[PDB]
Amino acid sequence: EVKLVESGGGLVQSGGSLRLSCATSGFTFTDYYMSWVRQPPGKALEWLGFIRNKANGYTTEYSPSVKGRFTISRDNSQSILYLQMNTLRAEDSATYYCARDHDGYYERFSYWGQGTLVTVSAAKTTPPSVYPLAPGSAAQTNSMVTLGCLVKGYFPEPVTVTWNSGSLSSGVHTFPAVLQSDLYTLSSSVTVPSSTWPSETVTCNVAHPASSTKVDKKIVPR
Amino acid sequence: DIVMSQSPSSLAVSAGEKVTMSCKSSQSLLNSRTRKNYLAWYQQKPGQSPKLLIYWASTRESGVPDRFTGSGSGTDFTLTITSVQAEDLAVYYCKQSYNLRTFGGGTKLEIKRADAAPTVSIFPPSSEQLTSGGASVVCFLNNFYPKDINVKWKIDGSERQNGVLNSWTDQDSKDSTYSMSSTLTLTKDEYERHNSYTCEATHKTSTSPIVKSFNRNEC
Ligand SMILES: [Mg+2]
Ligand SMILES: [Mg+2]
Ligand SMILES: [Zn+2]
Repeated sequence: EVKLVESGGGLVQSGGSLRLSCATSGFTFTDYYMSWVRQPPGKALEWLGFIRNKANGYTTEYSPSVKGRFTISRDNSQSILYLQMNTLRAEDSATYYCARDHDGYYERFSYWGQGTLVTVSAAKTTPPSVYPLAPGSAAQTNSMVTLGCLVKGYFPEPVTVTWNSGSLSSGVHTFPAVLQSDLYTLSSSVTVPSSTWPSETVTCNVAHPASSTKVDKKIVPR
Repeated sequence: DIVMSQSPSSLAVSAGEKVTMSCKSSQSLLNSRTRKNYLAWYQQKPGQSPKLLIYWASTRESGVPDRFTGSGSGTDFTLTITSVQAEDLAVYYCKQSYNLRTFGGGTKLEIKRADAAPTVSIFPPSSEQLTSGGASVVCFLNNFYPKDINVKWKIDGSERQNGVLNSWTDQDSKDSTYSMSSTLTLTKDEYERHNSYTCEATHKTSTSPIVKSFNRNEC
């Protein structure tokens, strides 16, 4: 109900400039402080700064590591939060989260967006090739079958994988991308009942925000 | 600025056991006026966004299990999980709210469990990938424990290590196992010059490798 959605993440070169957004709803925006927090892959959370509420003049505070480099502003009519990043560097590559914050004086509930991923490098944006993984012509093994999808050769991260638009979640393993040169490759497996496949449709849906691409690949027996 | 130190770096227990983890600030987070310690604890399950569990050091946010309790006052704080459940696999972070905000380095909580053999399955290159001049043979190693495991590819009986990409998943939140993915990549011509393809998995659970394979001309 209370939703925080970040966008604007993606690829950018060193020295470059990027602006992130965080659209909201479900609560009266003007009454809350808003925070930005980031997290480099496999590292610790890191507070970047916040923007105060109306009753406190929408003023700002930042952490040293972003001093005079990052700027926080807010569109009070649109209920959107922004984070202006300038003169970017490798260490800035991370997932960026916005969060509803406050004077810790009011009895509140916390909310965070899913975050947007910023990658800093000079590599090029590349859409993935999505391939279906069906069992060999060989014989099966039990009343359950494992199917899969090889999401190969894209840049940068991330890529989101679902099966049958998310209706097939239980029994799904999506493996972390592996970097080989300037390209990422990942896979995802789903195990379902033999009575389900090929009897019914099983499709992996892959999305690549950086390239604005979406691929839906049906797994059909060889 | 306030520095937040967390200990230990990681914990590990079987489902049902109890764990505690430390968080210390470079200064007191006790507000003399509100009589509240501005210390909060967060939980971050893999692939997820941080979730507030406790604030003011002792208060549990509505919806949070009683098994999560926070204590401490001044500079030394503790997060206790009474009876660790498998879904608790996560990195826990404390955060001070006294002056501005700052996070600790986090404490990772892993789950110990009984040994489990991997379920292995191999997939030949798809017809689609082949037309693009490439050829990936994929091997999934699902639901095993512990995380230690070796994968050896063989092509026509001979071992191979050139174009192998491996990837391990985080621990599973339901059953506390691990899964892995191995991908042997070749060009279309190589893949078609050979005939037997094998994926071998060696795991503590057996001295005999779990073997999966296929012949390019099977029927
Ligand atoms: Mg911090
Ligand atoms: Mg699982
Ligand atoms: Zn050869």
